[PDB]
Amino acid sequence: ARYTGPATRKSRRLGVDLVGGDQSFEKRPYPPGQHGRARIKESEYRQQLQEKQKARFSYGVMEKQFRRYYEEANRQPGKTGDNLLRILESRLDNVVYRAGLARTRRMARQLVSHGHFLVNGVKVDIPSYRVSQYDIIDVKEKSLNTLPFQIARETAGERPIPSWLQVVGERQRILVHQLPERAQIDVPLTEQLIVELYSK
Amino acid sequence: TMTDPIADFLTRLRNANSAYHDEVTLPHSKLKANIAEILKREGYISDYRTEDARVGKSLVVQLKYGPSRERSIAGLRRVSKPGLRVYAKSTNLPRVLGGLGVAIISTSSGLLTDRQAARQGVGGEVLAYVW
Amino acid sequence: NYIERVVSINRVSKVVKGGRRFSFTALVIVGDGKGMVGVGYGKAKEVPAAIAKGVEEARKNFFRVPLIGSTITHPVQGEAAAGVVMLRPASPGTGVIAGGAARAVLECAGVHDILAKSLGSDNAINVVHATVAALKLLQRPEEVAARRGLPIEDVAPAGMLKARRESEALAAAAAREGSA
Amino acid sequence: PTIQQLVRKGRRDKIAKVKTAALKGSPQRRGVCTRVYTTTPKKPNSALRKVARVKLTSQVEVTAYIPGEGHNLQEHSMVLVRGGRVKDLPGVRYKIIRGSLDTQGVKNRKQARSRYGAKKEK
RNA sequence: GGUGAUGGCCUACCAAGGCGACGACGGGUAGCCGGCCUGAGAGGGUGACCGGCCACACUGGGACUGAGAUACGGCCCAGACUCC
RNA sequence: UGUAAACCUCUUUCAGCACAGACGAAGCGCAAGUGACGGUAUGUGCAGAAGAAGGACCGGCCAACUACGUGCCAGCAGCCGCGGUAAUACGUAGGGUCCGAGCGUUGUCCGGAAUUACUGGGCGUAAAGAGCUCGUAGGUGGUUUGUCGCGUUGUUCGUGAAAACUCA
RNA sequence: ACGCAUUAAGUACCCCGCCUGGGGAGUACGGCCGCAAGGCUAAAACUCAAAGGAAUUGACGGGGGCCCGCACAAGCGGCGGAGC
Ligand SMILES: [Mg+2]
Ligand SMILES: [Mg+2]
Ligand SMILES: [Mg+2]
Ligand SMILES: [Mg+2]
Ligand SMILES: [Mg+2]
Ligand SMILES: [Mg+2]
Ligand SMILES: [Mg+2]
Ligand SMILES: [Mg+2]
Ligand SMILES: [Mg+2]
Ligand SMILES: [Mg+2]
Ligand SMILES: [Mg+2]
Ligand SMILES: [Mg+2]
Ligand SMILES: [Mg+2]
Ligand SMILES: [Mg+2]
Ligand SMILES: [Mg+2]
Ligand SMILES: [Mg+2]
Ligand SMILES: [Mg+2]
Ligand SMILES: [Mg+2]
Ligand SMILES: [Mg+2]
Ligand SMILES: [Mg+2]
Ligand SMILES: [Mg+2]
Ligand SMILES: [Mg+2]
Ligand SMILES: [Mg+2]
Ligand SMILES: [Mg+2]
Ligand SMILES: [Mg+2]
Ligand SMILES: [Mg+2]
Ligand SMILES: [Mg+2]
Ligand SMILES: [Mg+2]
Ligand SMILES: [Mg+2]
Ligand SMILES: [Mg+2]
Ligand SMILES: [Mg+2]
Ligand SMILES: [Mg+2]
Ligand SMILES: [Mg+2]
Ligand SMILES: [Mg+2]
Ligand SMILES: [Mg+2]
Ligand SMILES: [Mg+2]
Ligand SMILES: [Mg+2]
Ligand SMILES: [Mg+2]
Ligand SMILES: [Mg+2]
Ligand SMILES: [Mg+2]
Ligand SMILES: [Mg+2]
Ligand SMILES: [Mg+2]
Ligand SMILES: [Mg+2]
Ligand SMILES: [Mg+2]
Ligand SMILES: [Mg+2]
Ligand SMILES: [Mg+2]
Ligand SMILES: [Mg+2]
Ligand SMILES: [Mg+2]
Ligand SMILES: [Mg+2]
Ligand SMILES: [Mg+2]
Ligand SMILES: [Mg+2]
Ligand SMILES: [Mg+2]
Ligand SMILES: [Mg+2]
Repeated sequence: ARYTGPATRKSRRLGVDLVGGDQSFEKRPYPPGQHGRARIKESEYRQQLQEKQKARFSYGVMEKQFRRYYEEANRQPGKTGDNLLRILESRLDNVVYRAGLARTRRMARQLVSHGHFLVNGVKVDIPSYRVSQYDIIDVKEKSLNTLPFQIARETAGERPIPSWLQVVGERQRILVHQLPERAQIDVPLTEQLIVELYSK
Repeated sequence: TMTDPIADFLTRLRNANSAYHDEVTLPHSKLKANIAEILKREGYISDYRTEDARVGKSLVVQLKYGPSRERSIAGLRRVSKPGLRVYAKSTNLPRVLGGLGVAIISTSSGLLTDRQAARQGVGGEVLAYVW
Repeated sequence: NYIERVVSINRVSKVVKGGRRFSFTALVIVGDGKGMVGVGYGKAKEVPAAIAKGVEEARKNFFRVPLIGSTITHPVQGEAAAGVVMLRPASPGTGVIAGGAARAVLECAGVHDILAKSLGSDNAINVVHATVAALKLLQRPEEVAARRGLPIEDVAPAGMLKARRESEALAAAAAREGSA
Repeated sequence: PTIQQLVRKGRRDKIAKVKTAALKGSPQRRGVCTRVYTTTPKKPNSALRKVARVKLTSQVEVTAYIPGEGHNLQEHSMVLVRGGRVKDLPGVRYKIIRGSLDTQGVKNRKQARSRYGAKKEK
């Protein structure tokens, strides 16, 4: 199941922008609640939980399968933090969101659930696809005729496509080439506290 | 009862390092001589020697200290002792200070350092963890 | 840029003829992020003064711990004060794992991969004392070779030799990036 | 302890101080009430609580604590019992779930409804 | 003498010994193991399923059949249970 | 409370209704045919945001606070402890937190427990050296001269079932 | 921690006794010894969420040294008797 309640509540309580263009946040950064002014006592667990929640709702990932993320990252021989960030950025949802074919990660998930795309010529209608390397992601004719996808493809003029990701032309073919690196990704927050909380 | 000459020698070395001595006198033995071989070639004892005494041959140990008075050997603990004896396989050779230390291993060739044993693939009994 | 982390604000009281007099004492650690550790514990009559004295004490009492890459060199048996603490360098991304005071001091020092496990009498002050003692008990391979009259290749394993080489290259790249 | 002593004697681990003797290792036992009465907690906390003496399928006579605010329990009422300590009552070590068998959850509850077994509003 | 096969498997006679404090025999517990849970680790717990073995077939015994019987729905006897 | 809500556009996965529709069978027959699962899995169409969210916690540990109602009662509760009229700890409300088609309670087992201390405990008083000796068995050995190598590691092929874990 | 500080609690080595929160209780049952008083070996249940160690300041002490006040002693005059 996904989140059906308000989405701006998340940013308001979290104290940082999630989508990026929040007028309501900039109008009132204080987290909701009749006591959004009470001073918050320092707590290492508190901050670890804060970081965990922010990352989880930022990526739309469910709690259990993101624990699965963390354990899988431990399993891989590389460093746990960058392994986790790699495996969570590999999400087809994040791929479409950051390739300019989805305005928001939630909309990418909605479209994938609708099943309007072809991956390597095989129909797929699952959000959490594992986008390997060298792969190719397509979009099919009914998706093309769909209006909002057209708008997104002409609106992909935001923060430019990251290094390993790129779009080749009007058909919007997305292909990944090399290994994303933490420094170039510059995904926000620090994996230190996430790994600490899950190693608790 | 001098029921562990190796332990007594190592205790004398560390105690002399603590008391800031220069020479330590001990009864001489073949095991003492070869262990001195090991430590001197590793560079922990400035130099040993074997002399003659009233009854039996002995040995004197010459240590070094770091240029700023620094102690040469920080800690000394025996591992394989009468009663509790410890051995190791070719793969499970002990690691001391992540390689920064030297563990004295008895292998077929004799007593060689941890790196020598690891490169040769041979193993045996680890004598003392010297740091 | 320096780091200050509140670890333990405590309430104390003293008794004289009229009754009980309450008091405050606090402990705080300061570090630069490259391996400089500073602790300060002080008493005061209220939280702001206590923190001020703690920061002053931390600035006064400093220390420098040579780190390798982004992790400690070898495992440290931190025995002192009343607690027992052991440390183990870690691989990257794993983080610096320990208890409260241990993490306070370590994140102040700036490390990012280490393992620690408090082994009895975890009182924060004694724990921090033991962490500092262990941290100062570390050894630098270059100085070890210098003392033993032995050279770097023969003293230090090839693994950490390559690790130090890569760390040096990364530091040079960072310096070039900053200067440019 | 020297190594020879260790070999001679063997190392004995702690024997577990098992709590909740009644269920004999079970997560649940069913019982029938024998009496309903009241008792006064220890000195630090004074009150008038409601405790029930129940016969168990395991034939053990142990009191149980009555949750909530109102109850419909009269002598000879089949009940369900769970495990839990109680500090105010020294001779009490069991609760009595509400909303099962003949014990229903106290009416007028909407917060923490699940713990006491109450239905929704409509 | 007996067993598909050596052997107190069974019989007769000789000798008094054998097992015992590096725990006999006694008592309570319980199918063993590859494994499952935990733990960095050693280690602790534990034996769900699958699987490798063991033992059981209302309770106690015995034997026939054959290359193959603890013979579950094969046999006989005794007790209990139910029924004609 | 809240971009929440109604609102204007959209796709409508999955359920609903229909069409096509597999393989699971170089398998068997000297026969022409052999599929329960299932007329399902799976594709293609039809109208519709239309059929779809709850549970625990919010005194410190412990990320989540305020007012309303009774005040040593009625009660909470994991330990500390919370009510003797103005409770962030009871109940009600809102608001917030965690989680989520599952959410809590309970109970068994490991952990932190280095709280049975081999790794890796202590013995002055906190719990512990017996009251002190000789000394059997066991446990242990002050030196070098000598072989057999049974303690030992040394390597070569030679066993370690499948299944489970770790790598691709 | 008080403290030990070569006649160690230091740094080691070899062996042996012993302990794992407080009551219960070194007691109940049992075995052994004793002529006995009792001794030796050594339990569980239930209850408590603390008991204990060295040390900091108070407070107090029919504990010590140095100090001061109609505090005591030496004086007058008094109230507690009666009415008011
Ligand atoms: Mg963990
Ligand atoms: Mg010799
Ligand atoms: Mg040892
Ligand atoms: Mg020590
Ligand atoms: Mg000291
Ligand atoms: Mg402790
Ligand atoms: Mg603790
Ligand atoms: Mg014969
Ligand atoms: Mg025989
Ligand atoms: Mg015969
Ligand atoms: Mg059996
Ligand atoms: Mg196993
Ligand atoms: Mg472990
Ligand atoms: Mg273990
Ligand atoms: Mg088993
Ligand atoms: Mg099988
Ligand atoms: Mg099986
Ligand atoms: Mg077999
Ligand atoms: Mg049978
Ligand atoms: Mg049979
Ligand atoms: Mg049968
Ligand atoms: Mg039958
Ligand atoms: Mg077919
Ligand atoms: Mg065919
Ligand atoms: Mg489909
Ligand atoms: Mg369809
Ligand atoms: Mg609650
Ligand atoms: Mg909180
Ligand atoms: Mg809180
Ligand atoms: Mg009130
Ligand atoms: Mg409440
Ligand atoms: Mg809420
Ligand atoms: Mg546990
Ligand atoms: Mg221990
Ligand atoms: Mg004592
Ligand atoms: Mg004693
Ligand atoms: Mg005695
Ligand atoms: Mg050989
Ligand atoms: Mg071989
Ligand atoms: Mg083999
Ligand atoms: Mg295989
Ligand atoms: Mg595993
Ligand atoms: Mg002494
Ligand atoms: Mg001692
Ligand atoms: Mg006890
Ligand atoms: Mg006793
Ligand atoms: Mg007796
Ligand atoms: Mg006795
Ligand atoms: Mg004391
Ligand atoms: Mg004093
Ligand atoms: Mg007078
Ligand atoms: Mg008068
Ligand atoms: Mg008068």
